[PDB]
Amino acid sequence: ENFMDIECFMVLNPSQQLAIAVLSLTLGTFTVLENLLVLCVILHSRSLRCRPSYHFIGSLAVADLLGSVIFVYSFIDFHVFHRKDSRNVFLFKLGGVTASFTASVGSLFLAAIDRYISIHRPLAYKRIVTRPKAVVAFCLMWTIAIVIAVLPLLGWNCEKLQSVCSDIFPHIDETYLMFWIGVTSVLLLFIVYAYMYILWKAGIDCSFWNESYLTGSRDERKKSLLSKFGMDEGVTFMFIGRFDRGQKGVDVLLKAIEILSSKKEFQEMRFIIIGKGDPELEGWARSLEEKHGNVKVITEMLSREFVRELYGSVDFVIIPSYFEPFGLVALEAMCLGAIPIASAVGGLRDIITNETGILVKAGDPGELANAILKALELSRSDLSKFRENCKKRAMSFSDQARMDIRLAKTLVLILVVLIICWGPLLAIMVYDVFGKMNKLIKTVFAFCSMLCLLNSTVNPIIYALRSKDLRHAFRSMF
Ligand SMILES: C[C@H](NC(=O)C(C)(C)Oc1ccc(C(F)(F)F)cn1)[C@@H](Cc1ccc(Cl)cc1)c1cccc(C#N)c1
Repeated sequence: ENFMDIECFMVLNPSQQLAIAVLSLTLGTFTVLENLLVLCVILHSRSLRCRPSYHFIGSLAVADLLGSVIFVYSFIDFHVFHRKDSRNVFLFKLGGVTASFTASVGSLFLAAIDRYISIHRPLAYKRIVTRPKAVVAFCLMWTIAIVIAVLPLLGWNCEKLQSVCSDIFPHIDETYLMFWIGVTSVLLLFIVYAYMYILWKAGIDCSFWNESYLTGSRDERKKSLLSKFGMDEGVTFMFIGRFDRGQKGVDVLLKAIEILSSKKEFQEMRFIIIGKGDPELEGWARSLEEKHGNVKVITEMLSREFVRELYGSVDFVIIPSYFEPFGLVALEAMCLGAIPIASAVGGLRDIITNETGILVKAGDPGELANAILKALELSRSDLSKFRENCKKRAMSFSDQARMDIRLAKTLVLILVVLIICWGPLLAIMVYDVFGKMNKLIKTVFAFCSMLCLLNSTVNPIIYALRSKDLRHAFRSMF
């Protein structure tokens, strides 16, 4: 019942032991060293240590140290001095490794929130994820992890319970594992949805959402567009988005157009409503079209390059959202000098300032209907400054997001590697508890074990490869 006995898992040559013993210490010590080094680096760096976005690195590196140091201690403690492990020492050793894995998952979860918020709320992030808060998140996350890991030492082992002990690990209760694997498994799933959501929905293409693809005068482009829809020249508001309830507020906008409809000012305005969803709001929106010929609806799926021609041409872009994950429409629109009239939600709060657009109360056709009116009076002066102000700000945001989406991808990589190393092993462990174990499989377990250590090796290296800032902070020493 000794920890890290490869021998209950397979019989070895003296050669293979020799080989393994050498790959083990040399790798183990190596992996201990580089993860120390990672720590000694971020802790000497003012920049790194107490920046929230890089807090997971410090957390992974104690996570990788915890397991690697326990690998190498346990190995020495067994194979060199031949001390043998009591229940509680064994359990403390295993508690060390689970704790490390939990904390790894803990760190990617807390990082994944850090990334969402950094892109969801680019300004407000800096006051939402603050240094003291960041630390308290990590401490809690670590104490939970440590707490879950010590449970077997307080009696949730199979010994103090007398319940079926696992085939795989001595001194431990099988369904305690299931708890521990399940917590971590589901939490992995949410971390993956999370990162995926961020990566499919976040940011824009600054190579494509760019004024420079358009030739001419805005006026000329506007007039040409407007005649393509057989309307005369007139202030042109665009909506593009899902037709739906309580999400992208085309229902709010269709209310606002009926408010204005009677006004004299309305005949001065032009509405281009683009999108699809509810058959009802389409029915409604189509009726407003056949009612007024200064309204124009498009459910026909539209060319992205045309949507850029639109952003390039219309005066205002109307974003009546109840919810806006990453404010893409706004950012694209403004990049091309469309001034945004938008609900004051998510990042729209951070993005639109008083010198770049108009904000309203979500859900309110009256606050919108007036916005539009203020926007039609605003358009009696010149809007060049506004569209210019819009362009840069959006650029700034677009870039910041490109940075923060990069740090996100690093963490996806770190995740993918982490699922890869540990994925097989937990599958096997679940497989072990449930069902029946083999004696081949028992070996590919022991083999897969080492990928736990391997993961701890490669994490420091991709920090190194993937973040200049880590790299530069390390050169600050020598
Ligand atoms: C490599 C360890 N595997 C084993 O102890 C078993 C499963 C007996 O197989 C082996 C396989 C190889 C070795 C050897 F000789 F290379 F060190 C020792 N044991 C594994 C055991 C393990 C325990 C708990 C979890 Cl959740 C995962 C793996 C472990 C031990 C200590 C630190 C880390 C890390 N990072 C990983």
